[PDB]
Amino acid sequence: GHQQLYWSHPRKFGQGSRSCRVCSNRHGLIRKYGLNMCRQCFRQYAKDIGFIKLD
Amino acid sequence: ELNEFLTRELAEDGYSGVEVRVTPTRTEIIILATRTQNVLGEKGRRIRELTAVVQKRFGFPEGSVELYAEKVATRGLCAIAQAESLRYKLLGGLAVRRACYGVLRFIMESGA
Amino acid sequence: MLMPKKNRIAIYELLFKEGVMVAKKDVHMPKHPELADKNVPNLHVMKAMQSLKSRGYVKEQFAWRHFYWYLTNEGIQYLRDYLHLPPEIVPATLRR
Amino acid sequence: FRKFTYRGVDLDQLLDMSYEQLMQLYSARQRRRLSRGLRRKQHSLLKRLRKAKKEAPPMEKPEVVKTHLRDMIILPEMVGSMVGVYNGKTFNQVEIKPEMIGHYLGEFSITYKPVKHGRP
Amino acid sequence: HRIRITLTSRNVKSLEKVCADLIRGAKEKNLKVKGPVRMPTKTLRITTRKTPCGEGSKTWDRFQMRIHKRLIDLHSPSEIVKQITSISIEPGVEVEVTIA
Amino acid sequence: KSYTTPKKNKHKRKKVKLAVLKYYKVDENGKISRLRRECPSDECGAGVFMASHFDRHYCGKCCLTYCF
RNA sequence: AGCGUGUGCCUACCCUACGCCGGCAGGCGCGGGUAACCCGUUGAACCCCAUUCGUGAUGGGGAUCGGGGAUUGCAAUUAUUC
RNA sequence: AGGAGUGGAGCCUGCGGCUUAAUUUGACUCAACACGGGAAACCUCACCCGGCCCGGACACGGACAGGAUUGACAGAUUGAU
Repeated sequence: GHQQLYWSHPRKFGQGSRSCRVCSNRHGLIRKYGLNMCRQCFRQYAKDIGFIKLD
Repeated sequence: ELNEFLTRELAEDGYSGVEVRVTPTRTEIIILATRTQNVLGEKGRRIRELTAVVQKRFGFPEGSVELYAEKVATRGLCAIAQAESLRYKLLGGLAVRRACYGVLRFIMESGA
Repeated sequence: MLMPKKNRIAIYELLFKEGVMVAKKDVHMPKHPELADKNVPNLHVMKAMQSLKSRGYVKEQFAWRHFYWYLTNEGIQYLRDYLHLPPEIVPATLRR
Repeated sequence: FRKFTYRGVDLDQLLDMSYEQLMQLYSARQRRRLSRGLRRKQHSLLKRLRKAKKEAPPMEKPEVVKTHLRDMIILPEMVGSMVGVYNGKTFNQVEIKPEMIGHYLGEFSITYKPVKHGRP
Repeated sequence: HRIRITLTSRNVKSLEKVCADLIRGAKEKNLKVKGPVRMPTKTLRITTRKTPCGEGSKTWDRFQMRIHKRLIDLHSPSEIVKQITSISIEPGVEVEVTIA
Repeated sequence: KSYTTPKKNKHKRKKVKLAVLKYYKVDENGKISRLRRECPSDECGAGVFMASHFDRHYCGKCCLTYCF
């Protein structure tokens, strides 16, 4: 029963159901407004998104 | 994502920038480079390949995406192209002081 | 590999008609977003064209999660004399 | 000499009743657990666990059956049964007394050793 | 036919340029044009730490986006205002057409 | 890494030589016979064969088990 | 009162007026919002007024602990939470 | 000059130490200690006890359609159909 017990674990909810869409890590995710990455990747690619640190 | 795309392929082409312009039921992506003959490839093979992969990756309709490749004016004023030129100069194997002095002097007579 | 014969040739004429390939990197995707008519995962697809990389017929570069396999002229010859086609049908990357 | 009574009913009375009223005979969490759904999605292990418990040794000490399921609520039908449940390292072989009802197998297998400090 | 057009963008100066050009065009086309309704702008504030690891003085960024939305109302048939709205659109300014 | 526990091995499958002649049996006359029973399923049709065990009858890929 | 946020790609998981049942935690058919329109005029708290308390480990303080009932999740026991 | 405090009381969280089969680890004056956006029931997980699969490509030599191999239900088994 390798096929039916290989990934029968439900990852429907929880932290590991989502991941970073830049580098695929599961720590420090930003889910607000659907960015779906960690803080470092947003800080590195924040200029081309259009977010400016005016304040 | 399109910016990191085009700097992954067009590193040897001397990449500088990207522009996206919106049209009703049509997507326009303008590619800014310096080797405007090497970006097409032989008979426009590679730009058609890039159009096909961006259309299949981003869920775009068939026959609505096209790529225009126009080279940038004032080559010595875009810092990205000089950075990739210095990267390919140091990658082939050459003294770092000669290469940095050459890029510094080229930016200096280029009008900056 | 435990791949059926139909899946390998299926990715083969999908690559032969259009010489481009995009796939998101995950092993638990039950059906391809393009090949949902039949049953094939992405893991078969990446391991098959990784074998094609190791035999030396395609190029490769990686985005965030998306692979990008490109076709070569010797790859066109290999797919031509593997899928047993007459040499007048061309991939769409060359003909305009 | 004392006779055990649970909620006003006797042991054989508890055996010869069903889950549809046994949920109200249980507490709040156990009613929610048994009324959640069918024991099929992950508790086919529980199905075959009560099957292996329903396997009957003869009139002696019953044979021990061991499992990794720490989330098993003690039904009245499995009183007087011999079981060892996994705490992560070994199996603590425990006698099911007629008092287990309303608990888990994790209530009766300790994980941490009781600490005995020495010198800092 | 009552028609509503929305001028939503990220930059504000090109927004003022295209809204002034659209109002001027509706003025010279002899059409009843309403004034530009300025909606309250929305500020995109998300804050994060500076350093990638966990050491240092606890310092934070304040990244900001401002999106401005404008409303122009007209009383006109469909094809003429399609001809007007499909003229000289900026890449940083998004226009969307709605009909009541 | 060799440990104190003994090493387990996988199935080295027993090799059978020309088992197809044990599917049919041929006589001295001109007829063809079926020694074992044929599975009556639709996709598990008229090509495959089915076992002969000591207590049960089981097929190959359609998994229909029959016993007395 | 004021900053806000709100139906998400693989990704399913949104914010909620209104009616009934129940002390309550909560439950069902019902309507809006992909948002200055709907929650919403965000009837917020501290404060204000009127009783009860009277220097007492007290009606201060709510730690520890027993019993019971709902919600989330495939799963709560080393009590998820209420 | 002052105000509000902390340090004393109960509780939450983090660090050291002790126990453990594991109690994963980085950081130790400002500039480590509600820090790693680290509010861990499963994933997270990188620590311990157990068992599967290859997801070991490509090239060489055996092997081989007379068979290279894959999948599986009576019943024991561990943990599981």
